[PDB]
Amino acid sequence: MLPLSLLKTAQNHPMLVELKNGETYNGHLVSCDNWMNINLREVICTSWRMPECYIRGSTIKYLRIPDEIIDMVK
Amino acid sequence: ALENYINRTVAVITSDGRMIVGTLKGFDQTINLILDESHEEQVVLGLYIVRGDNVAVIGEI
Amino acid sequence: MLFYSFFKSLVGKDVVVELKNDLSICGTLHSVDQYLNIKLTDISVTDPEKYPHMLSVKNCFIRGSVVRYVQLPADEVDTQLLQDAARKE
Amino acid sequence: SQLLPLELVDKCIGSRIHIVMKSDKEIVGTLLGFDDFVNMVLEDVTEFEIRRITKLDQILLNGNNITMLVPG
Amino acid sequence: EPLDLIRLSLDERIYVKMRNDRELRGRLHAYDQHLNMILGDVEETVTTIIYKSTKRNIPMLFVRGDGVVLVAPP
Amino acid sequence: SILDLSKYIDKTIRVKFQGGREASGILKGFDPLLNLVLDGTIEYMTRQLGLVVCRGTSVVLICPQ
Amino acid sequence: TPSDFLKQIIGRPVVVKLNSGVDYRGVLACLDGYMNIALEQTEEYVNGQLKNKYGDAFIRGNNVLYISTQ
Repeated sequence: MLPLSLLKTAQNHPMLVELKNGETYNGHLVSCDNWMNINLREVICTSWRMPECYIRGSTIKYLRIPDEIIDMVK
Repeated sequence: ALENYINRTVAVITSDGRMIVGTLKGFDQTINLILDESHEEQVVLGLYIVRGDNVAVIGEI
Repeated sequence: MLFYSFFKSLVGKDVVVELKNDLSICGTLHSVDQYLNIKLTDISVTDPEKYPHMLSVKNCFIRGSVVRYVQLPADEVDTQLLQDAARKE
Repeated sequence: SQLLPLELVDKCIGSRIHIVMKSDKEIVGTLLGFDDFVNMVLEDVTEFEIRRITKLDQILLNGNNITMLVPG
Repeated sequence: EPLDLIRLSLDERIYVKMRNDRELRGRLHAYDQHLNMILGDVEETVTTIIYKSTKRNIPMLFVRGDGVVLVAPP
Repeated sequence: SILDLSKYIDKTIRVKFQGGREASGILKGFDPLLNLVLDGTIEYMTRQLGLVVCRGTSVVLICPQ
Repeated sequence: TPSDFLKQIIGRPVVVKLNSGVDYRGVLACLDGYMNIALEQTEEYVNGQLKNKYGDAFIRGNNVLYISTQ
């Protein structure tokens, strides 16, 4: 299945986003759109604990998913 | 089209010259690849999402 | 929309492709798309040093956005056609 | 009640503005006008790397590389 | 209009500047709005820091437009 | 939009910008394109500006403060 | 308001500056919606040093940072 769909249903899961910047972001996923803009809760960012974060899609390199993923969406 | 590559193992070269080996599971029109059992040799993850921006090159192995 | 047409006229031809990251790959053009993505069959090494880390794999999907040059032979291409079609756009 | 950003740029027209690129460059001059893409017309603009040039007349500054706008 | 004044030089030697200090000279065969290019009998010079390397491609190199900076004549 | 910026307004936010810029300010206004209006803007590159407008198209990340 | 500008200054002498810092002084032949420019102008402002003199030139619109008159 498509990346976008996967995210769309991975709402509420935990994941680890790499930025183009070199920044790691550990959070639980709250919202996704078609540009792959993300909102995450319960966030920790590594060069800092935050409530919520927003990430533009164009600045993501790659997303580490929890291994649960396939069974949780599907 | 990357269709002939679904569920097969692949070589992936990123624009920064890095190299991955994985199972290609999903892919969109923007070349967002959905990946499984990935390795950069140390295993990076069981499931991972990768941006089309980062993809230079896909190879079927 | 023109360069798509052109590449379609290049299928089953041997070409050398140079990507931005200093990677160089010879092969047979098997497919072409709207983004000018390329699919090569029978991957091979043109140069000793640039050539990336492969071997057994014989087929590649190359993202269009990552190509700098495509190398072609005067025989593969009708110039006059090209010219008047370019004028046409 | 919400303050729209384009409205904020609109009122700084005919004022002095600092335009801060995504790079280490900056331009200060009179804001003459702007479009929806936030391309920008400056007048008599000082160009800085953070003084490169004194411009005289009108500059179209490509909205593409603009990061921050600062009235004053 | 700037893209038409390029039709102007078809079959006419051209000089092309690309990102990364490379320069091409060749005969214009084709171009697109993206300023994609086909050239023939073309020599490329790469300046790497100072030395300059050369590369010849007489038959017909295609060039992806996004790397292109300047298109003039030698 | 996926982020409801309405809560943030009158709140201090931390925005990363494409090109290695940090900005911290008070969210005064915003749009659907994600352009912002910030107050008491300090740009970490310490750099102090005032009431600024931030182009949404280079808006790379946004947290609270 | 920017279009009016593009049409106002055509045939005037302009500096066009690219993303890389290079600058091109010449006469504005035309310009489209994608910021493409028709220039055929010198590449050196003066003090730093003139790098090229070319009669006719095309400047790719993605690369342009600005178009300014003197």
